Formats: sequence, C-alpha cells, structure tokens
Amino acid sequence: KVFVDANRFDIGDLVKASKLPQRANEKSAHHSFKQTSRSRDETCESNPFPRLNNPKKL
Amino acid sequence: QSFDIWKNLDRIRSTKKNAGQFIKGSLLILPMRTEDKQQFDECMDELHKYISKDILRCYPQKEQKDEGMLFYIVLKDFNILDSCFVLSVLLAFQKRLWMAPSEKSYFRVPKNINLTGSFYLPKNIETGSSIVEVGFNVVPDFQQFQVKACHVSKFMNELSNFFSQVEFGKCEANVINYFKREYNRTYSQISLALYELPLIGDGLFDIKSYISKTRPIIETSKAQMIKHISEMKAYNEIS
Amino acid sequence: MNYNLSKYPDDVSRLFKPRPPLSYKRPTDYPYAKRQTNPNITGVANLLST
Amino acid sequence: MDKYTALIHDENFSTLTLNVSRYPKSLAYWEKLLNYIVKASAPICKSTEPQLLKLIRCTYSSMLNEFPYLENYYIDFALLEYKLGNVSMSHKIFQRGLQAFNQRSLLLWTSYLKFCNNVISHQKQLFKKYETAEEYVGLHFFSGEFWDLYLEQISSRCTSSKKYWNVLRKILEIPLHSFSKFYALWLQRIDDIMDLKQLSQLTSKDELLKKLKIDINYSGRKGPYLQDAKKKLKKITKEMYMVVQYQVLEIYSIFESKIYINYYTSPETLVSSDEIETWIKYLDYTITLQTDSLTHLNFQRALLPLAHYDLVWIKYSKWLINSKNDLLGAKNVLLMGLKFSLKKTEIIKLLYSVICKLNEYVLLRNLLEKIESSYSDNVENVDDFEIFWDYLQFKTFCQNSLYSSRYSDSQSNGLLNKELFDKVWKRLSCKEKKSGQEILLNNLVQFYSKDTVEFVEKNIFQKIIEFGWEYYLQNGMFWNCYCRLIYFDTSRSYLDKRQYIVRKIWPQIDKKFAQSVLPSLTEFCESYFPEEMDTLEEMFTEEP
Repeated sequence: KVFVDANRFDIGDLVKASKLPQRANEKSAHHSFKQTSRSRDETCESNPFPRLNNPKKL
Repeated sequence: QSFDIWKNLDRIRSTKKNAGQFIKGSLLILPMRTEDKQQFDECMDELHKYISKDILRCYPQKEQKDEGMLFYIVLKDFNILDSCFVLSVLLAFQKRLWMAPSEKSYFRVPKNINLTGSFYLPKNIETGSSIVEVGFNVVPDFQQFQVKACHVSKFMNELSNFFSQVEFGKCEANVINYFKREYNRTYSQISLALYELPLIGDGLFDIKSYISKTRPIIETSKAQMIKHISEMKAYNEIS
Repeated sequence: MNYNLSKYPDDVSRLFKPRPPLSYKRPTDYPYAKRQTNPNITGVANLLST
Repeated sequence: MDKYTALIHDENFSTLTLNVSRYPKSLAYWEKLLNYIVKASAPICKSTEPQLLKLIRCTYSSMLNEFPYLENYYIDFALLEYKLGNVSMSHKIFQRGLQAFNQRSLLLWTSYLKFCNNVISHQKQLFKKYETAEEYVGLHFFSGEFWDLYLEQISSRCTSSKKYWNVLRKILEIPLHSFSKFYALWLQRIDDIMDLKQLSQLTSKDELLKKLKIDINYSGRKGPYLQDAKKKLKKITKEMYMVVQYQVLEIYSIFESKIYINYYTSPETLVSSDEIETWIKYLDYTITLQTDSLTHLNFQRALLPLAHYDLVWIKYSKWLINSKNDLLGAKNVLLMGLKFSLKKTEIIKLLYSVICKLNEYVLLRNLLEKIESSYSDNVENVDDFEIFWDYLQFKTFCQNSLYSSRYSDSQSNGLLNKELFDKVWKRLSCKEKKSGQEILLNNLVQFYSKDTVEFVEKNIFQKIIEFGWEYYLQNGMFWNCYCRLIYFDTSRSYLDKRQYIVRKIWPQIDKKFAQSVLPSLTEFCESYFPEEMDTLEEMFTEEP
C-alpha cells in the first residue's frame, strides 16, 4: 500500500493513467518475463514466516 | 540549616540576587496522588492562603478510580521563591503519610525524611546536580524532571539554582487541559494493558489457527536441536 | 513529483524539476468579492442650474 | 441503493466484523476487514458517501490504536486523507505515527519529509523539521536516504552553498551503510573547486594556515598552489575515509549482516534464534560507544522485530538504571513495556522494584490494585503462581508499612495479617489444583518468636492436621517445615523443643505415608538431631 508505487493513494491514478497505449503488438511480444503485479488486497497471512521462504542477505 | 521551611525560605530570599521578579510565561505541572482526601485538603488550604489563587490552582480529575485521587498542581507565573515554597510543602506532605505519622505540622519537615518526586515543564524551554532530566519521557509534549532525595535546604538551594537558568516561552492558554487529557490517556492505556493480563491465550488471539500455523515449525525446530546435541556429542567425544 | 505523467524517460525529466514551491505572503489589496469601482455616483441635474 | 447501504446489507461485512470483534489481536482479520471496506468504494474521491468515509476513518484509527507499531499503515492512512482533500489531517496522522514510535523511526521521517516538501512552502520551517529528524533518526545505519533527501533540498533551495558544505562535512563522519556516495560527493566537489578563496568553505582560514600550512591570501602564481591544496585536502579526506570505512565494515561484518527482519510484522510472529542473539550482541556493542542518540535509536530499532518478546524492554530499562542513572526513565520504559510484551511477569516484578526505589509508594499501592482488580479480587485463585507471589511480597511490604506492629519485640506482622492470611489460606485450601503450595508453607515459618510461632502453629499446621488433608500429610516438606518452625524458635530451650518435636510431632504422622515422609524428615533429623536418629528409624522400621 506504500512502496508498490501503483497502489499509492496520492500518485495512484497517475501511474495507471500514464502507462501508455502500446498499440504495438511486438512491444509486448518482445519481453517474455513475468510482470509480478503485487495487488493492493494482500494481507498479513501469506508468508507467515519470512526466514523459511528463502531470504537474501543485504 | 534548619528543617523549618521559613528559615530556609528567608535565607533563599536574602542571598539569591533578584529572587523576586518572576519568570516569563512560566508554567509547572506536578501530578500528585493521595490515598485520603481529608488529610490533603488541610495542607492545600493553608497553602492556598499564602500563595495567590491565580498563581496556583488544583485541578481534580474525574475520580475515575474512586480510590486514589489524582490532583494536578499547576503553578502559573511563579517567582523564583513561590516554586521553592510550594514544592517543599507538597513534596514533604505526600511522603508524610508513610514515614512520620505522628508529627503533624504542615510547614515543618522532620529530619528523617528526604524530598523525592517529579514535575513536568513544557518542552519549549532553554536552559541557557540534584535535579536531572529524564530520557524516554512518556507524555508527548512535556519534559519530565526528577528530583533525587535531598534535604529541605538543599532542595531549596537547588530549585533556586535550577530556576535561575531556565527560560520559558509562549505556551497556549489552555495547555493544562492538554496535559490533563494526555496524562489520562496514558494511564488509561496502561490500565487497559493490565486488564489483558488473564486474556492472552484464546481470549482474543484465535489460538485455534495460530497453533495450526506454528505447530510444524516448532516440530522441525525440536528436530534441529536434537540433531544439534547428537552432533555436538560426536564433536566433543574423544572416541 | 516522485512519479511523472510526462512521456519523456526519467532521465529527461530529471532536467525539468521545478523550483521549490512559492512562499505564502499575505495579500495587500481588496479581495475578489469586494472589488468594485465607486458606487454612489451622484446625479447630474445639480450641475445644470448653478 | 448507494454504496454505504449496499455495503451494510452485504453478508460478508457481518462475518468480517464479527471475526475482528472476537479476535482483536490477530492482524489478518483487521487487514481483511480493511481491504474489504476500501474495495467497497471502488472510486475513492471527494464525493463518496460521507457515512462510509467516517467508517473507513474509524477502521484505520482503531487498528492503529490497537497495533501502534505498524509503520506502513500510518503512511497509508495519511496518504488516504491527503487524497481526500485535507493536508491538515495528514500532518496529524504522521505526527501521531512518529509519537507512537517515540520519534525514532526512519521510515516515518522519510515519508513525512517527502510529504512535507510539497505542502509546507515555508523554508525555515521545513529546515527546522529536517533538523528535528536529524537529531532523532540521523545516526541510523540505513539513513542514507534521509541525508540524501536533505542535501537535495539544500542544493535546490539555498543560494549560498555554504550550508551544503556544512551538512556534507557532518555526513562524512557518520558510519552509514552507504557512505561511499557521500564521500564521492565531497571528492568531486573538492575537485570542482576553482580558486583559493573557496577553500574557506570547508574549514576556517586559520585552521588551514596552521594545520595544512596553506595561505588563502597567497597572491602570485595560484596554479601550483591550488593543486597542492587539492592534494592535501584529498589526503585528509583519505584518512577520514579509513576511519569511517573501518567502523562501517566492522559493524556490517559482525552485527548488521545477520539481522534479516527489521519490520514490526504481527503479534503472532516468532523471531528466530539467530536474531535474538545478534540483537543482544548489537545492543551490547552500541552501549560501549557512548553515543546516546545512537543508543536510544538502536533500542527503538530493536523493538520493531521483537517488541513483544520483552528481552529488550528489560535490557533497555536496566541500561537506563545502572549505566546512565536516569531512573524515572527506566520506570517509564517498563510502563511502556507493559503495553506491548505478552509475558508481563518479569516486567511487573522489576517495575515494583523500580517504583519502590524511587520512593513513590502510592503509585505502588495503586498499581497493586489494578492487579488485584484485574482478576476481580480473586488473585488468590490465579493459575500461574509467578503473578501471585510477586503480588504478595509487595502487598506485604505495604501492609506492614500501613498498620503498625501487632506483636512484641518490634516485629512487623508479615504474612499473618488478617487481610493477607485469608489470601494465603484460600490458596492453601485448593490443595493440589494450584501450583506452589510448598513456598507458601516455607515462607510462613520464618517468624522465630514466641507468640508469632504460636500463631502459625495454631493456625496453619495444626489445622492441616485437624482437617486431615491428604496432600500435605503425604508430603515430606510439610513435616520438615513443621519441625523447622519449632526448632528455630528462640523462645524455647533445647530440651523442651527437642522433646516437643520427638514426642508430639513425629507420633502424628501416619505410618502408611512413611515412604514419602521419611526421605524429607530424615534429612532434618540427620542435620539437627543425630542423637535422636535411631528413634526416628525405629518409629518407621519395616516390622512393627
């Protein structure tokens, strides 16, 4: 709700609004990775133990 | 010197180099508790006679506990002496009940006792020992001060040496309603934290799903410690 | 001023930072409700006699 | 029907709200309730239904009054109220967020300053807020973002460029996680200097003239002398780089590499065995350095991951007692540690002692009433003995100090005041259901006088015999205590106390119980009566 930068309440609508049309098929057909859109509706229950899901050291 | 407030007070009147003219916008709030009200009212009535009513007010709380009354003592616009007089009288009187139950004279302070308590000043002070500040104060606006266990004469002496240095500025008119509301919020929070002392397991924690969420990890933890002890036993063993 | 609606790459919109916001200093003239030229313009038939 | 009435007649709302109102301290129910109310207004703007905005505000305010260490929800509630039109409320939301963290949180200062840059529009006031944030959360190990934000505002507003050099020289001595960027600023900004009058931006001209043997007002050929100047200042910066690199790399290699979790999470979460150990070592490190803002900050930083554990609440309070000697500070730390920690017993036991040493006894007398009223005047029947015994010791201290001594030779009546002895006897009457009976017995036999011991022997021990209760008759500690009461009485001579024990206690114990009573009574008779050991062995020989 804070760090995603697309679900922020102040600049929330602007990021979705200025995404751009992408009227090019091959623009989306270039990249074949995942999008990883983290929703705003997520809760505390998922990932109950943070160490066991494999963490990275700083 | 002596243990009579008036001799110490006339000493601190004579020797303190403009001990009279007061401190601009100076307000001090000292919240004090008593078990019985009728012993308190005699001390506060004699105290009220000597000090101007505008300078010193006593705000009772709503009597929510109904057993221990919590009276705020507020000194607005006090001199360098009035503070010494009121603090010596009240700091002795709230400790008179425990140590000297027989003497019973509200302006003479017996020699077995030492003055110990705490008062609040606003944060917008500029200070440019026996009275120290606190770290980690709990009321969001005010600066808790501690006075640690002195004679009556050293208390007067150190209160005058302290209030010479300090320099107040520009609070609101009803900041005292803000302190009343805030201190009552804080002790309502700690009372309602003591009311959760029985109710931890299943009272409000949905233990039925928490146990099922952290049962396997306690089990793997116990496995890892048993493996640790067998590994450490094989490490220490001469064999 | 963290995330931009501008088409230009974040590189180009580092260049177009504005100045800091304008300080508030109180107005010195008449507000928009009270702005009027003078009413009570008196008559003209006084002039024609004397 | 509108959004509010439609939301109320929905079926999920009663279920989510009843699960929140049944289980308050579980966080996932609160977040499910909150996401449902926010999704139930799919455009949020200034015209949405005011009966529903009042409910979103009550939900967020009540959650943050329950879970006050949730950093991200203060930011989110303040940004919601900033969307809804009023910045005046969002200032208050951030400021109670900082105050519940006692001003030492990095994330709320960073988000509050990136908020406040837009809306405060008065330069000296915004810089007073940055100086406030500096003096609280400046020396944080990850505060590179705060200082870089501060230098951004200084380089965009100010026209003097002296304040930049000042602030950057203060960055150069702080051991930050990413100090090499704040050194590279200083290096390229020395290298971007042009003439000799600008070397007084760094330090004073006499410091240069003494320490580095360099004159600003050297007029002549100023090419080689300026290059000599830049090389000597770069050498001094290299030495200060070595000192900050050593301290940063030491903190990182030993302590800060091991902490993985820096966030509040929820009251149902467990912190690893690794990180309890490295937070205790890292606080013990920090206390040695004798920087006080960094020590309060590291304690308030360690109270995010394990606020509830209470290891820190006690360690922080004992630091305020015996290293800095600020004892009301250590009373307030435990008063705030009651609200968060779930294992309150060790804090209440230390708290009683701190309150007694401050000579604030009415606060103790009032604090005991909240425990003896939190169980509804029935602390005598509490499950955990650890609460009751810590209660009863300080209640006995107060009850001796109120009512003067009732017995002779100046003896305060201890447990045997008629108000406390009832609390003792209602717990000795439960007989095996409540734990810790032996310590009540063993703490009731220290009187060592005539009429005091006569009271104890007439009221507890004789009455346990008279009721004939099987738990205490069975148990050897009871008869060991009932001998040790009489034998340490200083009112009897040797002959009458020995004859009283052997003639009128030892006959009363039942021979069917002898297999449990004899191992505890044998140690007594072997320690104090080696002569009368054969009598005790022949009272319980295997053949009658």
